[PDB]
Order: sequence, then C-alpha cells, then structure tokens
Amino acid sequence: QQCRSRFVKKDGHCNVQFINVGEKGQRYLADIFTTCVDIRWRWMLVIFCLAFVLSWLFFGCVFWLIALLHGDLDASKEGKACVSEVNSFTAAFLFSIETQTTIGYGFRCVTDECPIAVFMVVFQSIVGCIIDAFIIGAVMAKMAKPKKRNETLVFSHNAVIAMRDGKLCLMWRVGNLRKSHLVEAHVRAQLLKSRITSEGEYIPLDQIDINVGFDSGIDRIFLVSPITIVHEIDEDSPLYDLSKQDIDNADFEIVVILEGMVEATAMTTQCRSSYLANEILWGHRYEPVLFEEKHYYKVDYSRFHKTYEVPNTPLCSARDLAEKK
Amino acid sequence: CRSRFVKKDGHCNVQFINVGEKGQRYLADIFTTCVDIRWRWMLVIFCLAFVLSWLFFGCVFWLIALLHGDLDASKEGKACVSEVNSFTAAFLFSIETQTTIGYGFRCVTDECPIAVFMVVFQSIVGCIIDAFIIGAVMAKMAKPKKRNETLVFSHNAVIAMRDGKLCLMWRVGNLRKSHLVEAHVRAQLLKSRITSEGEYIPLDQIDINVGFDSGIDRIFLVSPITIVHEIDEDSPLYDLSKQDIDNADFEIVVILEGMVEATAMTTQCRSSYLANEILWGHRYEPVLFEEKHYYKVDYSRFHKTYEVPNTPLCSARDLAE
Amino acid sequence: RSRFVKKDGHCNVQFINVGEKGQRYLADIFTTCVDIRWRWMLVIFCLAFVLSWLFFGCVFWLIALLHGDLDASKEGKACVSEVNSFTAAFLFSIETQTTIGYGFRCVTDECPIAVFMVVFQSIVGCIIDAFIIGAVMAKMAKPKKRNETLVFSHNAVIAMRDGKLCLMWRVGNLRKSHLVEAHVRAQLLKSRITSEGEYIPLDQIDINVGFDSGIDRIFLVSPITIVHEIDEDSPLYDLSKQDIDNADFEIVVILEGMVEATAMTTQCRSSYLANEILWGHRYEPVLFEEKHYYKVDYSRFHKTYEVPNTPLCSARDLAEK
Amino acid sequence: QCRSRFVKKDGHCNVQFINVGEKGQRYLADIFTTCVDIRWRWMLVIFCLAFVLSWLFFGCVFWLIALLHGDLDASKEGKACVSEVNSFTAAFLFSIETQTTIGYGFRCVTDECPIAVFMVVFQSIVGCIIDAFIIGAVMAKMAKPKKRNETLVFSHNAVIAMRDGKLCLMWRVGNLRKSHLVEAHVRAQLLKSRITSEGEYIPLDQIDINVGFDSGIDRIFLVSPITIVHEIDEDSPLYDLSKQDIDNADFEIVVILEGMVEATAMTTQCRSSYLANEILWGHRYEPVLFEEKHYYKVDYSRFHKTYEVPNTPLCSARDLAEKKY
Ligand SMILES: [K+]
Ligand SMILES: [Sr+2]
Ligand SMILES: [Sr+2]
Repeated sequence: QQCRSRFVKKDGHCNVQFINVGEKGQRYLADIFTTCVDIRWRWMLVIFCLAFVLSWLFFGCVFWLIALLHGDLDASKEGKACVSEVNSFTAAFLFSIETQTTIGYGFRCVTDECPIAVFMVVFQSIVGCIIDAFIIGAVMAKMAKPKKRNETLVFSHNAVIAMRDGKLCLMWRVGNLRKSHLVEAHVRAQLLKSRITSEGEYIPLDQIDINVGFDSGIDRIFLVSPITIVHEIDEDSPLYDLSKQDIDNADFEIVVILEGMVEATAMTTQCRSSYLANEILWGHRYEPVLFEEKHYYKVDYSRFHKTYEVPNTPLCSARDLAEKK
Repeated sequence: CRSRFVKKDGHCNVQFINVGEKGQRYLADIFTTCVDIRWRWMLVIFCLAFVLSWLFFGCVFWLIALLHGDLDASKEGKACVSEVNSFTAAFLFSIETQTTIGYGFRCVTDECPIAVFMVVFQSIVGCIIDAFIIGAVMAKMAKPKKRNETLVFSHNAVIAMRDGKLCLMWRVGNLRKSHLVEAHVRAQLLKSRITSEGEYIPLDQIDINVGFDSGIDRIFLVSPITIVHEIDEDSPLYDLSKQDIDNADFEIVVILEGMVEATAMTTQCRSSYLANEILWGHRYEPVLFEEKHYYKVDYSRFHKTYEVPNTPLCSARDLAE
Repeated sequence: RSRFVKKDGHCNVQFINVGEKGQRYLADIFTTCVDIRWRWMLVIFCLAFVLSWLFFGCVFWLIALLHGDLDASKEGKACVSEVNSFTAAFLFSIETQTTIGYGFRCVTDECPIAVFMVVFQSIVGCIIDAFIIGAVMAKMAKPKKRNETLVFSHNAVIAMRDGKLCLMWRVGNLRKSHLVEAHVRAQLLKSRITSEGEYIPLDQIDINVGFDSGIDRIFLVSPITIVHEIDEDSPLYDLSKQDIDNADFEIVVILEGMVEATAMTTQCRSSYLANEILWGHRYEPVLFEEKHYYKVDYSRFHKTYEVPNTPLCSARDLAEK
Repeated sequence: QCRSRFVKKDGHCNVQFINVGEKGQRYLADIFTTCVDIRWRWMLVIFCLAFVLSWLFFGCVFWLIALLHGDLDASKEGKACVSEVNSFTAAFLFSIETQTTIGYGFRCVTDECPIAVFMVVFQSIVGCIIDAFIIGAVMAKMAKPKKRNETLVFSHNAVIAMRDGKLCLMWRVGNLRKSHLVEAHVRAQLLKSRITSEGEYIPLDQIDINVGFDSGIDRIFLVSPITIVHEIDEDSPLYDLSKQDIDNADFEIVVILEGMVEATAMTTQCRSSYLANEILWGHRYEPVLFEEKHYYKVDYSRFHKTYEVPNTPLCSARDLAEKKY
C-alpha cells in the first residue's frame, strides 16, 4: 500500500514539503491581495476599526500638542485665539472626530491666530481621504473579484475494469449537481509507477500515460448527463499483462484529470482523484441511470456508487484472450 | 420523441430531479446572492437594513439621553447631547451623525465619554456598510452576460450531394462586424446501442469527423460558411435508407465555441437536429451579393433552401458492383 | 473577385435588414458606458444629478410654501427658518445632498414628514453617488483595447529555399513584451464550381504551416519568417507566372496571441493581394552583431532584394523528367 | 555566438529598438499605463499636489469674486454674501470646507448671489468627479495583480544521459510553493545559424525538439519534480553531434513551461537555456524526491547536483547506430 503522491482530494500530499532554502520571503512586500485572501471575515472588521481609530488618535494627539503649544496657554484671560468653545483633551477628541469624519458640528473653528492650522487640517484631510480609499479598495478587492467555489464536479469513486464490446476496458464516470455545462472539457488518465532502467538504477516515481483517445479527438465530452469514459486494452497499452493476483497484490495509482472551463468567470476549474488498489471491482458492470418520463426526461442521483453483477466474464489476463487465436 | 438533451436553444430539455449538496451560506451571500437579486428588492433590502441601523442607533442615544440628563430637567441641566426633549431629537441626531451631516443645531458638550465612544463606533459602522454597499452595487457592472449579437446557428440543415460524396451541411449566422477568436466547431451523434455481450445502453455518443485531424475546424468567420461532413467507412452514416432518415433513432447536436473580443468569456453555442430538419437532396441558396465598393449581405433568405432537379439516391459502392 | 472580407488590411462587409435582431433593450450598462468613452457622459451624468438636485429643491420649496402659506410668519416659528422660498429650499437641498452642514436653517419637530423626506433623499443621493462612482471605476479600470504591437509585412515573397518553392512572411514587434501561445494560420480565398455544375461564390482553403507536425508555436523575440513548403496537397501546385499576376486570390494570415499580464486574446489580420507579386525575392539579414551586443533594426523591415539566379517554374519536370 | 537567452529570463542584455516610432509615442494618452509605470514612491505626492492645486485654484477664484462683489467694496452695512472673510486665509478655509464637505456653520451665503450657488454646485460636482478619479486610480493597483511570481523554476544543471539503451537531453523542473498548475505545456527549441543549399548565410533560426507533442506526453501533472526525456532518434537534428562537437560548437536550447496559476486569469510562462557547457555528458540525477518513511516529503537541497555514472559509451549517435549492425 502507498496511499500518497496525489492532490488533497483523497488522502493528500501528507505533510507537504520539507526544510529547504524556502525563498518564500518578502510576504508583506506585496501583501495587498494575499492578506485579503488570508484575513477572512473573522477579523477584517476589527483590523479596519483599529487601524483607522489609531489613525485619528495620532492626529488628535498632535492637535492636542499644538493647542497646548500655542493659543490659550500664552494668556488664559480674554485672549481671542484658537481652540474656541472647546478645551483640554476632549477638545482634541472632538476636533479629530469632526475633521476626520467630515462632520460639521462647528463648535471649534480655526482662524488667523493659527496660520499653521489650515495646512495641518488640509494635510489631515488628504491623508484621511487616502486611507478611506485604501479601505474601500481592499473591501472591494476581497468581496467581488475572487470566486473560490469549485465543487459541482464529482468523480464517482467505484469503477470497473471488465468486458465491453468484445474487449476489455476500465471505465470511470463524472457527475454534476446543477446546470451551466462546461466548455472545452478535457480528460486525462495518468498512472503512477516505480521502474528500474535497463542499465540498472532505482527510479522512485514514474509517470505513464493512458490513451483515452487523445489522437482520436474523443475527449471534449458534452457533459449534461453522467458518461463513462473508457479505455480499450491493447499490446501498446502498459496494462496488457495483469492477473487478479497481480492487480490485487500490486499498487498503482490511476490519477485522473478533468480540467474544465466553468461558465462565465474565467476560472480554469480542474479536479483530481485516483483509485488505489481495490476500488476497481473486476466483473461489476454499471447500472442504467434512466428516469424516463412520458413528457420529456429528467434524472436523480438515487443509484450512484453501485454496480450490477455479471457472472460470465473471462477470468484471466488481457493477453490470455490474445493467446486464444 | 426522445430525451433531447439539447439545452434552451431550439428544442429544450435539461434538468435534474434530486438535490445534492447545497448550502454553507444563503447561496453565497457573496456573489450569487447579488446575482439573483438583480434590480428587484436588493435596494429595498439594503436600504431597510441601513434605516434600521439608524433606528437602532437613535434609539440607543435616546435611551442614554433620557437616562443621563432628562431626570434633572428644568433646573440648569448642563448635561451632554443637549437640545433634546423627545425621541425625534435623538433620531434626527443619529440621522445627521451617520450621514456625516454637520447641521450644528445638535450639541455634544463635554464630560460625556460614552457619547464619543458610541459616535466613533457608529462612524466606523457607517463607513464599513457604505463600503459594503458600494462594492455590492459595483458588481452590476462586472459580468456582461450575452448569448447573441454576431453568434447564432441555423434553423435549417440538410444532407446533399457535393464533390466526392453526400455530406451533412450547416452554417453559422452573424449579426455585427465583430469577429471571433479560436472558433471551435464540433458535432456529436446521440443514439441507443446494445453491447455484443448483451445489455441495454440507451445513451451513446459518437463523433462526426469534421476535420479535427485535417485542421479545418478553426474558421475565420466574417460571412456565413457551410461546414460539411464527408462520408467514409469510418463514418457511421455509411449507408442508410429513407426509412432510417425519416425514422427517429439518431440526433445530431452541433456545438460552437468562441471568444468575443475585449472579453474573457468562453462563449458556447449548441443546436439540435433530430430526424426532421435534415432533408434528402436540396441545396442552399447562395448569398450572392458581389458588387462594386458596396459590400453587403442579407440573411433575409438565410433560413431557406431550394431543390436540386435530379440527384443520386444511394450510389455508395455502386461502381465496384 | 474583389469581395474582400477582412478588417485591418483593407475593405469590410456590411449588413442589411438581417431581421433586425440586434435591438437594444437598454438593459446593458457596460456597453452604454463604453460607447460614449469620455466624450459626453460626464456632462450627461452631472446634468442628471443636478436636475435631481433641482427636483429635490422644488419639492422642498413646495412643502415649505405649503407650510409658509399657513403660518404666514409672526407665529411660533416654522419647520424651516427661511423667508425666500425658492433660494432657501434650493440651497438646503444642495447642502443636504452634498452633506454640507452650513446650518443656516433648522429642522425642528413640527415636520416629521420633513425627516422622512430627507431620509429618502439621502438614500437616493448615496445610491446615485455609488452608481456613478462604480460606473467611472468600471470604465476607467477596463483597458482601452490597444490591439497593437504586432505588425505584418507588405507583399508575398514567393521564392526558392532549400531547393523548393515557398511563400514566406515575417512579423514585427516594435515593443519588448513577448507573446504566449502564439498560433499562426494562412487561408486562401477563391471561387469554385463543383463537379455537378453549381456556383460557389466564396471558398476557403487552408495553407498548412506546420499543424500536425508541431512547428507553429513560435517564440517571438527576433523577427522570424514563416514559410510554407510547396507540395501536392497545396492548391497552387503548378501554374503560370502571368496568370497568378492576373489572378486575384487572397491570402489572409492570422497570428492569434496572448499578451503579457492580461486576460485578452489578441488577434491580427493582414492583406496579401495577388495583383502585385515579387517572384524570387529575398529579405535582408536583420540580425546584426555588435561584439558584446546583439541587435536587429526594422529600418530595412519593409524591404527585399532580388537574387540574380533562380529557377523559374522548376516543377517535377526538368528535375525528374 | 548570437542568441536571445543567456541563462535566465529577461536575458536580452542588448540595445532597445531604434528607428521605429509609428505607435510608441502616446504613452501619456492612456491612464492604465500611467498607473502601472507609477508606484507608491510618488503617487501620494501626485494626488496630494493635484488636489491641493485644485484647492488653491478654487480659493483664488472665490477670493477674486469676493473682491469683485461683496462687503469689501463698501465696508459699511452687513449686506453681503459672506458674514466673514475679508482676508485670503478665510476664503481659502471656506474653499477647504466646501471641497472637503466639512459643514462648518461659521459661514454661509446670501440669496442675492445666484452666481455663488451656481459656482458651489459646480464646485461640488467637480469635487465628486476628481474624488471618483482618485478612488478609481488607487483601486486599479490594489485589485489587479501586477507583481510577477516565481513559484515554478527550472534547474541550473542539465545533462545528456545514456538511458534506456538510447540517448536523451535530461532536464527537470521544480516547484517552490505547494500550489499546482493547469494545462502545463512544455517546449524545447534549438537556436542556430545555418547556410541554405544555394549558399546564402541564413541568420538566426529555430528548430523544434520532439518532446512528444504528437504522442501527447507533454501535459505533465506537476506535484513532484520530474525529468523530461527526448529519446534522440535519426529524425532529431542532434544525431551527428559527437563528444567534442558539443564542446567546440555551441547551441541554445530554450525551454518553455507555459502554465496556469490556480484560480486566476494569468498565462504565466518561463524561459531559460544552456549555452554550451552546462550540459554534462553521461551523469544521472539523485533521488531528490526521496521517499520518507511515513509519507512523501521532498527536499530541494540536492536539487542542483548530479551523480557521476561509472561507465557509459562515449561516442556519437551514428557511432552507436553503426556499431549495432
Ligand atoms: K495527430
Ligand atoms: Sr463621502
Ligand atoms: Sr483562456
């Protein structure tokens, strides 16, 4: 048994990667989009709250400092000056809130007594506008543009290698839950092996192909109802020599690919799966999915992941039939 | 009289009965929720949500104001949020503050630390739901949905003589000037078969070689062109009689795939011909509008054909025998 | 003979009657915003929004005069502290829609309908602002549809190479950006009559440049020539030099390509007309070596010279016969 | 030794194109290109200066209309359209209030100035217009991903190997991050300068390397770094090369691995080559994807290294072809 070396659909990559050079640095150099991917709904709101609240507290503190520096402290008696109608540090609170949130309560109005105040408040306003633009841009970017949803495609696990049209074939079918059929639906079949070269060397992992009809052009299936993609057996095929004990006591991963174009959005969907050692039940044909009605046709998934029996099949190897000249 | 898997265009029968796995959120409350609520009721839902936000905030301010300074009225009363004597005062205060309106008729005074705390929280709330609503209304101008406008198939298809053999033919019609990039084309035959071992297979799909290996499938489409399918030994329509053609045992589905300019939408088109639109003989009337500098076409006669005087009926391998 | 059907070389096509299925339902916003393209839409929308301002000003003025004709001043104040009905209401609407809190007038508790009405106008104003800002964002962010940076050549360069006849065409890229998944095609347009004796005004034939062999996906950083070897499968296998000059066959080339950092599939069309032909010509070695540096220069791109010696109509005859 | 790729992507290292200006002039006529060229180095200052110059222009025009008509013409009587301002700073601050929609109640306008209301409604309109322009400009960079990533990478060291009774030009490709690719092409192109049959010096030209385009083994499903075979044959143009021929001569093997990043719309691809000596005769590759006892973990520490094969034939392809018979 192996039960690894595949994408995380069944089992998985099993503790991905190992200690190496890494080179996955400068995360915050371009974290504009990665953070929006990672932050998630859990604490984005509090991130914005804390960032922008500290943003106006810094400026409120500097207004408080300049108010202490100039104006009232020079002469508290009479002294027509700035910080009118407000006092202390609550003055800084209210001024910062009114100016940042563009609220016009009008209790405090700066004047010619503080010529630096106009420059200070205009710089504050432009910085606040920039920060608001950043916030709204981030919220827009996370909400609408990405679409992480691809589960409407499903690969039936149970599969069969058996008789068909006078020859042998191993088959697999796909299903969908809703409408909006795919466009340019490819299909592939790859087999995981371990080999030793003729010169002599241990190759740990090897990829070999299964001819599902790439050169015949029968791969672009128009999928509205489940269909069983098959593979005829021949001497060119790498599986012409397999027995029951051979298939049962040896492990090979038939990884499958159904990369497809979902409707509308330009997200290239792609699904992966494999059958490890025993999911292929020899001599177990498939059942009809017919749900015919007098008026038109529909179907439900009340018979998936099962099989009908066949008692009369050549219980032998693929080349055994070729032996019978 | 069969299933007719062809989708909405032309004949239409596609659906599913039982429900699998659906949920984890309204439907997305992310983007499909905005998709389904197009035009109707989305403005109503969000505007009622926002006005209920004002109602909640103003109710809280009214409660805190009546708790704080309403008890000692008619005796000085230098409490916070002055100029309040009823619910309407605090309600309109919330209206101004959340709409960042600076009327100034309202007041906040000092020594009311809870008031400023709630003011900053409600300001943040107003800002964040303003961002949410602007992002939501943005999505209306995000996905352009179209299934027409320089892409359509033909209501008429026919099998007829042509140089070499009989051929199934079909054209694709257009509306405007715009062209198509990577124009695929495919034909599939749906029928029923029985395995030699013996078992009922009502559903079987076979391919029609329109020249996938020969490379004649990417058509530069500016005027309608009749894609044709030759007849050979590999084809399943090698020799069938008139009873076969007027019988209903096969269905021809035709599929086109393209990408309109200045967009990333993989447009797909599907059409059907069961047993009746295909006719024996006949020929398409040419679009013969070759004139001076005035270059024109007209699809007024697009869906029509005429009849050949005399044509062979069977032929096939008659020369060898 | 002159019914050209391309776009970038010369000529075009037009449509008449065509059933008129391309009728706008005004349900499309992106196309409407694209069509104007910064010409007059800013003016259209600013006048739309200021007429909304005037509508609101008029309705506030009407309600004010409704209350104004009742109290007639010299009473317990009013809902709005103003005397000039039109100007005060207009400025009130302006400042409220712009969130300006000048506060020269008041609100009072005598007009709850005024509170309801200002709530509705604030909602309408925020929705309209969101709509306009979203439209501007959608139009500006979506690119201008450049569709350039790839250029074709002038005339067919039918000549000899490696002892065989061949047509060649080069491609220029003035910028530095490269292409991904660059296809290449070549279609010949002509007129044909079938063996049965019927007229086909327009017929397309393919000119393979490497399909089914893999040599069509060029990695384009230096201007490279694409050539078509002459074989039996080629249509113009052997024919006189005078007739091809008299002939009006049209060669159209397609260089579908993907430009970096986008999702738009570019495509280019060219014009090679048979009325002018340069038989037996060869281009210039654009590649120049600069010791430590390498370069090419497009000053001689649209130029070719003549080989002093070249076989004429070197067919199977006189080479095997 | 002319070429187009030295060791790595963007390895042109030459002069920019000259004598062409047909469609490379109107750089500023576009907005997206201007946003792409500019970065956060100076954008803050650009927006700041634009919007503050709008401020100054509006303040100046309000001050000019105040001089034209108002209270300063006849200082007596309170009949004026501003209850304040008789100074540049006050008018500027009023312009700031109007632009940033603060809402200070310190000043207002009188009904006898229809110009004033016309001016301020145009003021609000243009304020909204430039606010929308700024927010869209700042949005453009945040949402659309423009940074280039290098999750996939080639191998520095490549070898020519005597494997499976034939000869190959072995090379493998590594993936840094865990993410996978969709529709993974692979190509190999030889750059050379030749002379035609009649005797003309052909400039730089490209020839193809048959990695299995027709056999269909090019769409590799990449979760473990896998080598690429070539299976040198008589049809290949590398047959006549000998042991010293590769060293004395030179040739550029450009490799492209066009791929699709997960859940996006970018057709990423990478370019690399080997000049004349990076290819080592014989040699093999260590099991970089070494099996770990529990499950699969892979270390790339030994990625760019090779193991010296004890004994392999050292001759040309024609030599082995003739030695066979
Ligand atoms: K092929
Ligand atoms: Sr605002
Ligand atoms: Sr694409």
